[PDB]
Amino acid sequence: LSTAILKQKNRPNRLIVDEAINEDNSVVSLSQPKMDELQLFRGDTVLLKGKKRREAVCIVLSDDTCSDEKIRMNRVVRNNLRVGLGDVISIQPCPDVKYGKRIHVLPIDDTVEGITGNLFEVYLKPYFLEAYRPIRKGDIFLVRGGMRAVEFKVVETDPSPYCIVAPDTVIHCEGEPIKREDEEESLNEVGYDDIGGCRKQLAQIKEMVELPLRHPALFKAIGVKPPRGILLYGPPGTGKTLIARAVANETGAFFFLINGPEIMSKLAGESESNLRKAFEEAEKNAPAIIFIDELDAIAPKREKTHGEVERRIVSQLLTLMDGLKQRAHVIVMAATNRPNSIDPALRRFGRFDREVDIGIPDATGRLEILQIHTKNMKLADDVDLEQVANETHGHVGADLAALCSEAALQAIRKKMDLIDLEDETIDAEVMNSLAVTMDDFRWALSQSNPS
Amino acid sequence: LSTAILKQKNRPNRLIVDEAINEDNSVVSLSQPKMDELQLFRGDTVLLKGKKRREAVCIVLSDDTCSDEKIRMNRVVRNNLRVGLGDVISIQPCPDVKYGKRIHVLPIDDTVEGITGNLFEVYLKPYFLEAYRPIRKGDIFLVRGGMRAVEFKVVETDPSPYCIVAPDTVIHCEGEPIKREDEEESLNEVGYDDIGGCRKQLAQIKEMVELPLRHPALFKAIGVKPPRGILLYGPPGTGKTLIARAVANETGAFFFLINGPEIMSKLAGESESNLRKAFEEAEKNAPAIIFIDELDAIAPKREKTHGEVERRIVSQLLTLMDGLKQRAHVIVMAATNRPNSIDPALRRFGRFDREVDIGIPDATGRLEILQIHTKNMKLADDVDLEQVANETHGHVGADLAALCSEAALQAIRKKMDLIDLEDETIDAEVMNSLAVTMDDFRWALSQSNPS
Ligand SMILES: Nc1ncnc2c1ncn2[C@@H]1O[C@H](COP(=O)(O)OP(=O)(O)OP(O)(O)=S)[C@@H](O)[C@H]1O
Ligand SMILES: Nc1ncnc2c1ncn2[C@@H]1O[C@H](COP(=O)(O)OP(=O)(O)OP(O)(O)=S)[C@@H](O)[C@H]1O
Ligand SMILES: [Mg+2]
Repeated sequence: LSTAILKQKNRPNRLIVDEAINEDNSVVSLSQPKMDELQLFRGDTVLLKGKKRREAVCIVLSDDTCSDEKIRMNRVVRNNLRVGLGDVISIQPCPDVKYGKRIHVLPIDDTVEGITGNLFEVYLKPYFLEAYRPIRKGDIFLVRGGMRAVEFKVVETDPSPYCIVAPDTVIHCEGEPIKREDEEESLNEVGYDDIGGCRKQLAQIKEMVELPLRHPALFKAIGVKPPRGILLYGPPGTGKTLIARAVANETGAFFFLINGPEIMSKLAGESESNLRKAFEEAEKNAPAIIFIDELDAIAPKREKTHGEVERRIVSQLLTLMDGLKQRAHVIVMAATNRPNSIDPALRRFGRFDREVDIGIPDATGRLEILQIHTKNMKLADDVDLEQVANETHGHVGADLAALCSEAALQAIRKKMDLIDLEDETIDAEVMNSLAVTMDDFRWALSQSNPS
Repeated sequence: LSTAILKQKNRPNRLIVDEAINEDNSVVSLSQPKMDELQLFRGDTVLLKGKKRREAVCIVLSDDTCSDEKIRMNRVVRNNLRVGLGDVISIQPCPDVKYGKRIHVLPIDDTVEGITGNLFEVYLKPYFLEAYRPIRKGDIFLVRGGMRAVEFKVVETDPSPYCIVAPDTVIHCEGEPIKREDEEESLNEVGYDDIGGCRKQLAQIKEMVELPLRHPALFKAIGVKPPRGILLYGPPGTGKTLIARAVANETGAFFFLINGPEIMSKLAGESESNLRKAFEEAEKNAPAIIFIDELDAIAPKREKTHGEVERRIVSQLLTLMDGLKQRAHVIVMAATNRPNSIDPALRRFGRFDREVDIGIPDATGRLEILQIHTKNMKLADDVDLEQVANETHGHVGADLAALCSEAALQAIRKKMDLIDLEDETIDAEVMNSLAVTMDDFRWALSQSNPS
């Protein structure tokens, strides 16, 4: 009823992802009635939108085994859009695309051990030649070259974000191999799907932050000024920083992060300077979000704080907050676990005058969190997460994450005699048999702890 | 059950050390069935791993008087491996060894008083000539030269850590004699065998620190992020610093020590600089451990601390803790005797979110501690350490060490009339007759003190 903003809404161009029959990295398939509905001719360059602000440029073709409201794409495209089979995606016409001038690609390290020969000659040239491939900056793509398959990242493009790779396009693969861990920590990146039992609050954040920045016209038309300071509060480990990361990755707005301790660690004056630089940067760049994490570190009650520099910072912040005129289109978000220790001046009208309580999860919420945490864990049949959700009365997300870590450590302990600390590598069979059992969770539960 | 990680496990190449029949420094002996089991031909160069990350390179020969699961090696090899008879060692094939280019050896000072003549001509040349000896950097080896025996240290090698000494190999013995006290303070170096009544906890430290650094694949395969901040706590004198020294000497990881007071002793800003330098160094160097000893010195509750530089340091630390991304492979360990005085921000998820309680030893633990302390003491038949363990209720390791020191002082007092404070040297007979009696311990016990 209030939650209405979160609802997906059906559109002509909003389609479900199905497995591809055409296994090319550049190709997406649609049913013929759907192509006509969207005025898409065969072989047109299209823009697809996935989760966490991710995009891919593809060339569209007609398929008959494909349903009307479905789209077919391989793993490579699904990866780039950070989507799995069943997720909804946007499809957009894209006749804007320039022919590429210069691109910069690099291989992923672990998929490149043994023989250089020539990476461009063996792999990239046969992949691109006369194919007129659309590629986007940040794409990870797989190429076979007789022997095996190498993954490459698009690091740079000379036409702004995306281009067509013509014979003209100079293909550079100069630098060091891109580290596996870099790109896995890039897949790691937090989205709204990684945040559990916070539906009501996520809806509030989209209302107060996302809505007025993407559609200022609504608030201006109705005759209402958008609130400009939103403060997330709640007990330690409920998900504030996690939401911070999610927003950063999920928004159309330019995002600027400030960590409380990161500011207070700096020299006298050089801290006030970074604060100004943050606000000046946000004002300069588009509709923007400034996230002040751990606000109580920078803005405690001016009455009860010893240092002159510490008092000067609170004053610096207040001045910045009021320094933004309406037409700046900058919203300031902040998170704390002790809201009662922040200077009341900052919680006045026009400053942080809106509050979102990220509280303790209910039984239902805990279940969401356990499902979110265990999505990469190997679990057994007998593991009942609903059971674990109910037995965790005082637990917040951080306690549940830790519980999952200790359940997993127990399963490692059960496999100990087949493992030793001294050998270089762990046995292959032992690695595959690793499942976290219900019994492990009951051991984790017996050890667990509140607040 | 939980202690499973500490268990040693039987392997084909894990052998018990027996006394050698072949008394050459370069030679180890095995039974003929065991050499076939490990595909080791006669006279192959082998790598031996001992305690405290110690290694020796030997040439392997077949022995018949030797049992299947035993290895024969002299005192020189046992010293270099820091093992006594009955300890288990690894044996590894080693066909990698290059011929040496340049080696640097130096004599141990107290074994070299009177006549230089020439050390290479009299000692080293006849020891190495046509022998093709494997040697490792850091090896201490004894050589006889007609008259007497001189100990030498391998200070440097031109092929990286170990090489074969061929006729080509230039043998330098240039510098000052290596000091006895330095090499005895090197044997002094603390390992896991020097820490008593702490089995459960050592298992915890190996789980949380050693296992994720040596085997990150396990945690990544199971789908779990390894905890990155471990805090040792407990009353004064329980063995925290002792464990820190043990870990430093025992791990495969690069180790960096930070002492609380050592940091706070520095000029404003130059202390923050050293904290950064420690993290940048640890990030630069392999899998790494950073040990912040006496944490409560640098990180007290920001709420109750007077100086601006003191507040700025806690902020500097928090930022660094969060500054490590998952893929850094750096665990931070810390020790304190007042855990409740640390800023709670530091003890949150992602920071020092794991705790190891080094508490008061039980009766069994005290006995372990007494056995570890008195391993170099001269004791009498009537000394019952089990009796002493039982009468020491409130005692921690530091109290027990102190008790041992006072017991020994009492035995010195018993010998006083045959000693005087004025004479240059103490009589030789008086030195040998020194034994610490049970009576001395009962005097020590009479004087003892809790907490
Ligand atoms: N509601 C939640 N949904 C999913 N995961 C969560 C949630 N809350 C906590 N977690 C997990 O716990 C971890 C720590 O939570 P944080 O986001 O750091 O909590 P926090 O609210 O920022 O705590 P403070 O106030 O900084 S002590 C996250 O990385 C998540 O893995
Ligand atoms: N568990 C133990 N096993 C063997 N010796 C110990 C043990 N605990 C203490 N000792 C001895 O007592 C000495 C002092 O112990 P420390 O390791 O300094 O204690 P600590 O826990 O670091 O105390 P704080 O908190 O720094 S006052 C050590 O050098 C050991 O000789
Ligand atoms: Mg947080």
